[PDB]
Amino acid sequence: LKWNKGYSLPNLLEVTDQQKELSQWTLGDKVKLEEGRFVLTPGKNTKGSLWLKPEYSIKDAMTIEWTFRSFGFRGSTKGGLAFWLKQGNEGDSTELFGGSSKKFNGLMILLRLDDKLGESVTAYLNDGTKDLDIESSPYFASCLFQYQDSMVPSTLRLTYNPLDNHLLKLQMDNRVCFQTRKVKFMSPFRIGTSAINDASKESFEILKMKLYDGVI
Repeated sequence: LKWNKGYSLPNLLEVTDQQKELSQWTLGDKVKLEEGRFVLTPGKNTKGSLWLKPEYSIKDAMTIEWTFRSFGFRGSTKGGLAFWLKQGNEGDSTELFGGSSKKFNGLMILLRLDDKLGESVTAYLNDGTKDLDIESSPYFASCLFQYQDSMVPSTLRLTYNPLDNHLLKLQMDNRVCFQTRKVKFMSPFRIGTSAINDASKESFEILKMKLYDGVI
């Protein structure tokens, strides 16, 4: 019924000791906690990431909820915000939305201005044996979704139940974006988010993150 504190962000507003309360998280590149939320991309042409340090081992089912926003810029850009669920064998690199090597094993859910859909969520699967090329390489699922330049946060909710033959549901603001059974590897995996902006200074921000050891 309750969230796994070990694989969640603490209440960020209530954070008094950054070191202790975030000890399970790796802050990558330019990410900074400012006035109750993480700003992934606080400056012009910056990147930033939040990754859970411990790998997660699903028991029966799992729910991840990220609360995020993009503030300060509406217009054309190559920048975007990614949410990750990826198997091990690291070797760092941030070429893919401040978060990964073009070559990876797992799921990348991207909020960006897609050249053809516009503002959207697009979901990508890679198996570790290829270079994901955002233009060529296909997404397996998507929805149109307005995120640019809003103070009002959005919630991405990923539910996954291996016991229901790997049903994965992605909701945005409690509205279904997609459901699928094509994502199956979830063995332990790493959970995180990353973003990159450009000179227009889009501010990609994380306000909350909870993992639950079940479907809600």
